[PDB]
Amino acid sequence: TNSKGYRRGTRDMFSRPFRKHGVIPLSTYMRVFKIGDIVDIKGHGAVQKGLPYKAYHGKTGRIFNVTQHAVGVIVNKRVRGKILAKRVNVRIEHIHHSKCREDFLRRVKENERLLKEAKEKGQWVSLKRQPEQPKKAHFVKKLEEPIALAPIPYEFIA
Amino acid sequence: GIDINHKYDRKVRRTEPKSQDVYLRLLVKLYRFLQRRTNKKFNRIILKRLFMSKINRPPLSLQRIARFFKAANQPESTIVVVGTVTDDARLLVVPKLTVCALHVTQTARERILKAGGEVLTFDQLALRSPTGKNTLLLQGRRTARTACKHFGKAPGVPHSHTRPYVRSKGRKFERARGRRSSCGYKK
Amino acid sequence: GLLKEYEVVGRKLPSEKEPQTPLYKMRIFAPDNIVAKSRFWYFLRQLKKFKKTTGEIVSIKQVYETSPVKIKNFGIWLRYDSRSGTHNMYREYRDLTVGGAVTQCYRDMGARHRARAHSIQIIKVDSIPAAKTRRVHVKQFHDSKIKFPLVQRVHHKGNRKLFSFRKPRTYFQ
Amino acid sequence: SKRVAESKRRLKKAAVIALRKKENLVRAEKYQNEYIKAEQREIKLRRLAKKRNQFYVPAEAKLAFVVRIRGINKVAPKVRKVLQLFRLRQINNGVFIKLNKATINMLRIAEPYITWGYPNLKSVRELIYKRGFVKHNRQRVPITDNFVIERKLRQAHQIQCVEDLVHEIFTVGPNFKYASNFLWPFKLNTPTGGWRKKANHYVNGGDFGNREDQINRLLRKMV
Amino acid sequence: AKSKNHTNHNQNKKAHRNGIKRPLRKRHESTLGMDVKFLINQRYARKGNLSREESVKRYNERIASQKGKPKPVTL
RNA sequence: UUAUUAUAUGCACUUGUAUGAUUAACAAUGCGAAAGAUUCAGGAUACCUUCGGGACCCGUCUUGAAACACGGACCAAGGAGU
RNA sequence: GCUGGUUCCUUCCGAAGUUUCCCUCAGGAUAGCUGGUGCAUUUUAAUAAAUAAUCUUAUCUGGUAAAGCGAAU
RNA sequence: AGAUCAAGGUUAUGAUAUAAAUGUCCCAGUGGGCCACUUUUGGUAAGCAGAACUGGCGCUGUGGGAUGAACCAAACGUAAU
RNA sequence: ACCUAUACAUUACCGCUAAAGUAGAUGAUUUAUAUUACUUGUGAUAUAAAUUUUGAAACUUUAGUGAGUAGGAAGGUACAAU
Repeated sequence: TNSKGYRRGTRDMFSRPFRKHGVIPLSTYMRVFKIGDIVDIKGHGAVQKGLPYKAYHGKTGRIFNVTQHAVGVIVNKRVRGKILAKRVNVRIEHIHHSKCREDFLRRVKENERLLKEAKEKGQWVSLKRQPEQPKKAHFVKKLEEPIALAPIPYEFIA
Repeated sequence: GIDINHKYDRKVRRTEPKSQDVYLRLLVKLYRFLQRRTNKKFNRIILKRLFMSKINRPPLSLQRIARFFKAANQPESTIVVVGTVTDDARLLVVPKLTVCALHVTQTARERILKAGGEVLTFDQLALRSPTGKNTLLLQGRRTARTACKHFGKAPGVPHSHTRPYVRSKGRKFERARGRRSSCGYKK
Repeated sequence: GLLKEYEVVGRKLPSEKEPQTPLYKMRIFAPDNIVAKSRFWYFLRQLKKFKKTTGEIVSIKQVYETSPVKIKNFGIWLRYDSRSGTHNMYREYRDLTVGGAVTQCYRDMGARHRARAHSIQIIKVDSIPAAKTRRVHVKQFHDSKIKFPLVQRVHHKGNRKLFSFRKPRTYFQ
Repeated sequence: SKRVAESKRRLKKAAVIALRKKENLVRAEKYQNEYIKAEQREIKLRRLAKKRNQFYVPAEAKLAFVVRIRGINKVAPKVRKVLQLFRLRQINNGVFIKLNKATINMLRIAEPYITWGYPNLKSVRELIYKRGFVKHNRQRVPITDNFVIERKLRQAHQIQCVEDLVHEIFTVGPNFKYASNFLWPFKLNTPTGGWRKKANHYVNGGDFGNREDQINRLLRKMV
Repeated sequence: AKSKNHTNHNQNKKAHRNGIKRPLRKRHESTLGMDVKFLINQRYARKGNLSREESVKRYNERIASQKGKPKPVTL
């Protein structure tokens, strides 16, 4: 008739994977984390010192205060319905690095550079993305084994 | 058929002065004409500010008439204030300045005139600077007042500081349980 | 409709690990152009991996059978779903046009077995000459000279007079 | 000293109106010869690729025409939102849509209230000539001449004539987004002869989803 | 009695009526609850920012007091 | 070079076409008619006559009232957010 | 904290039966929803090199459908 | 982590904008809900009981289902076509 | 084929909502004509006649648009007194 409290229904949020138990690999303490960086939260089930609660595992947000061995992240939590900006402290192994900026930061380089090679030829930029267009009009030869190749059913008898 | 236009398609504003004042309801009649035939944005913000209440036309002491003017480089820019210019005794020596205002307290009219500059109604402004060239259109703070000190209040957040509706200031008046960490809790 | 006939050809759009993917074709009876192009994929989602869009529809065309005033008797192979009962059949009709004897199938298969036409699949349609037609209601329409005096009209009821005057005495002999 | 001023205005407004008409003639002449070299090329490419026994696919279609077909009640808040953003809020409203992967997955979502298909030139013309209206600060101004496209769109695009609208829409140009959002959605009326089911797909019954050549023949009886 | 205690019908139609209200995007944000020095250090560097044009060049001449910095590339 | 198109029509003058939400030209019928008095159109005004169509009794509480729920036979005066 | 009533006409907008607490369960307070009244103003405000909400992209998370017992239990 | 200089092309998916942003009056009412697709628990079942989602009824007339609170169409200023 | 809604569409009208325009009238504007500067040509001057207020709390232009209990706001309306 309940949940309440603080770690309920975490038989699979903080379960370990198949055979990734054991000593946490030591790169997790070695990562550098800055202020304003973006970060994910997967609560690591083998470290009880300040897990995120279950309402923040899965959620990304911006660091804005780093300490000795934990980080104070800003995670958007939807309440009803006024989305709040939370201010969560978590440790390091309950955090990963985002990748969602990482593609864009290589798009900022190239749009700086696709205009840089076009700095000399002049024209023209064509910087912004497009979603998938229709392909074109082709024509395709068989050329290579003319048609039929002809699938026709016979699908029951069984 | 179409879903929708709901609401508020009725936009929200005030469109004539609620003062039935026969002097104010004539400066409006003028300044309609000085912003539909000279499309300045200076003259909108006089027609818009001839409309508002007396909250939203807050007083602006004689020192901020002067304290702003002496932010320099315009030594013949008349000071345009859609409201009241009261008097600051904490200013002692007042610079010679030219003032446009709806109302001027007489202890400020006796001082500006003595310096001596001008005091202008808003029809002498428009007959002098219709487009507002060389003017300084100011307004005192709309939340200067103390009705605004009480907006809005959860004790439980670390940021409220917002002033109950008590009857009286003292101990044994809302000072005990829920304010002190001994009695009850600290809010 | 009347179920025209098409020949609809597929592609598997050509992603770089394999260009030139191998171009299968079908023979489709549909009432219209664009529903022929969606029978094709329902009948591609059983034989090849290949869906849309992982594939294309390269040139289709509507075909216009060869001899529209010969009196060939078709024999169609068929697969259909019952209330409980996906079944093979094999049916035969006489028609001048091929898509006239697939639509002859549908309005008969749909009547005699209740067979709604989304649970019928055509798995062969060919002209079958004579002396291979089994199907007794075909091979009684074979023997020239066939005499058959079924004095037949619709005998339009009644005619341009509702309250007629003349009592229409059908036989007229 | 006024009558000197106005009759120089009045004779330079004449020379600019004269220098639009010829510049909107030979511009409609150039745009028309495109739509003859285009469709004759696709005849030329097929009568080529037959004799070389290749398969000539034609081009996949950009430019749909999307028309709300069915009903303003009982609709769910994610088909409620796509059909707002397609500007299709009434029954028998239609907008022009550029087709990519990113709106086709939106026509998939709003699929049971939409019939669509890819329009003829005659359909592009007859929709802006007979039914075609225009946004002048949220107002629905009709056409009545081609000053009313020359006003808002010649200075910041190069559309000035009515056939420049048709050219920027049949050949889905760089200013497509400006010249579909210029046109207020086409409040068509109810097709004479009718619909078929309105609420079974076009492949089954006949309405919603891609008709894909037969938006032309529907729009005949709708416009 | 027992008809309807604790339902969620009409609860996201309400929460999507005066709608779902993203927070903000504030240029500056509160440093309330940050590391408390850290912030006293940045409150000391904020006061000592004195050179806009004047001393900011000058200390390069002081780098040349060791003819530059050949040695300290290590630590 | 084969074609195609536009520009090179001012001065007068029309009962001319367009465009100012593009309806107006022709006829017929009949006289506001001195007071006196007809013609043509219209009038579910508030009813009676004739037909067609629709059409359950209000107020209330209620998830749901025409309800086999409660109040109300009818009428004038009074009568409840200061 | 319950029953009954609560007297003009048009015009505009238009709900809730949920949350937390209560000797609370036919009631309140409380937030959500509502109207009013403003105000500030944008090359998404008045003669955009920037916001905002369904798809796309990119990237995180999940242990239900299906699958499994010739993997653990 | 900041404070001022130097360089920067065409502003960096699509389609949308019936205006959006924000205070106050946290002002009125409400805090008995019922119905339905798909999901679902108790019960043997129930026009029963209890939840998740979306849409409706409540508040809503009109067209259709002879008939009907919720079904299917469709949402409603006075009229012609 | 065809019949059928208070839906769709084009039009008239009512409201709403959102924009936009108008106030030198000892001025503006016509039509002619006398004179004229003359620029060929078009303006400026004299004459004769003509049109040209609006509770600007008004008038004019344009577009979209209309469900509603509980409930709130605006504008009217009946009664009686100062």
